[PDB]
Amino acid sequence: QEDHVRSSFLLDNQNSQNTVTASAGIAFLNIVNFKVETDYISQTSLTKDY
Amino acid sequence: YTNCKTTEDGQYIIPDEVYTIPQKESNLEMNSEVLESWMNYQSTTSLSIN
Repeated sequence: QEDHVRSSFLLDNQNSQNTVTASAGIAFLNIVNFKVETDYISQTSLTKDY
Repeated sequence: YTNCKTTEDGQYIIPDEVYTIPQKESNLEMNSEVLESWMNYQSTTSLSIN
């Protein structure tokens, strides 16, 4: 009796996250006041199994 | 089948004009091939403007 078992498993994972925050605030002597902010978050995940 | 000749192990009747050699040989061959593939892609984009 003979038995031969060959098993090959492969996994790849790539996760890329980018976060950009830009804020600007100007405050004069209680006459002009402007505050703005922008947030951009992008997360991408890719998995490959064999 | 005048003499009702029987095989030595007693499992079949052979006629007088024949003789059996018990070459009881079994050959089994089982082959199994399994290919599996898994792919998952996840993207999440979040944008905030205040």
